[PDB]
Amino acid sequence: EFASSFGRPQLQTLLKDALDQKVLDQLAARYWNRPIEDLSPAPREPDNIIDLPKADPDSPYWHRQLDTACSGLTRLGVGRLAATVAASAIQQHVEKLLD
Amino acid sequence: DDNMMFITKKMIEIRNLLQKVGQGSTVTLPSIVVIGSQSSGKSSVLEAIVGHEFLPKGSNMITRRPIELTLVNDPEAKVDYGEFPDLGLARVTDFSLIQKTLTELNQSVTDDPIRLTIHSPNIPDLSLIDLPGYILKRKITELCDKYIRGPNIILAISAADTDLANSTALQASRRVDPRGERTIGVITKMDLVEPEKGAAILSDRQYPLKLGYVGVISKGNLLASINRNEKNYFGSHPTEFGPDSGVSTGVMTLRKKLLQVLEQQMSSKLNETTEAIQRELEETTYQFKVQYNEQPMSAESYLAASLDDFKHQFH
Repeated sequence: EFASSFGRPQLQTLLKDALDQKVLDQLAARYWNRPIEDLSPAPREPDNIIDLPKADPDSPYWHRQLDTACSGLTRLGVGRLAATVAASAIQQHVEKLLD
Repeated sequence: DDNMMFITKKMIEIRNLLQKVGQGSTVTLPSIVVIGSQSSGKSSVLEAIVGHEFLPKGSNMITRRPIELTLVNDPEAKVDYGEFPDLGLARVTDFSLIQKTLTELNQSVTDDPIRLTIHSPNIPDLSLIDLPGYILKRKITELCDKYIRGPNIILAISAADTDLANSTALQASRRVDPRGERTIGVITKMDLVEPEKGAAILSDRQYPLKLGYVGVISKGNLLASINRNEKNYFGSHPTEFGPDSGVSTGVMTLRKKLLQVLEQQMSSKLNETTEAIQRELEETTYQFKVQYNEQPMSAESYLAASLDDFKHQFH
């Protein structure tokens, strides 16, 4: 009965959420600020996200940063992420059915 | 079990490339550090030589600079040959020449540690560094201590004549590693002691650690022979140190343990280290845009554009 119940759009939302969190992973690691200790920061400093809207297009923290962000997101173990997420979903539903 | 040696060799090559990247490549992978007191320091040199093959060592060593040994599985290679990275592209057949060269580096004496690379089929790939052992003396200690602090798989050798407590090697091993988790012990010069003697040393509870201690006597076809003697000697008092006995000894078991520890610890450091490289790649990439518009450039393309401008002016 469960196998007739499960199907695919369940997988849909499941993979779309985990790839969101990976989107949050990329954006932060490539664009945003970092932890704080008394140690002073990297400068950086052309990498200010704020002057992003009213900037000239050929600026990297724009162009190159987005470019490497997408190359990094696609060339990540999305194959292995879908595998393990579908794995932990099916495993869960079999443990719910066992209860 | 080939896949096995291999993980280590891939990591060792990666350790070298981090070591070489550049100025802010503060980043690196750990490795074996080797410390020993004087009698013990002599035992340690002997041991390093013995682990693979004879090499120039001991005699008179200023011990001022560390020697980074990086080894390579040499199956399909039939010649025992060691090469220097700064002396790039040079291969050395007889280790006597390697004696002359590294020991004149020894008399020259910055603090930089010479890198080395040796290929031999009996040797399993490793990555140990030999710093000067304890005996000016303060300054040697200072370098020793600094190297031991960081999470390298350290440790120690100790001659059987000295009390374990008395030896600085294990004593600093304990100083920088209270838990004894990241440090392995070796009891050298074990040939001239009773088997009661190996038993109390090879296995002790006054100073327990993970990875245990390893007792061995180190000192053509020298490899195999040193192997022959280890296989032969324990027969003198087999029950005191042999199979199913709690102690472990001889060079081969000590080596495979070295393989395991090195594969495990390095593998732990790989994550933090890798996120570090992704951060420095992103810094280099962003500077690549702000500076020179990320376009590829060669020296010839630069040279062509000027030459061209000059000819039309001259015309």
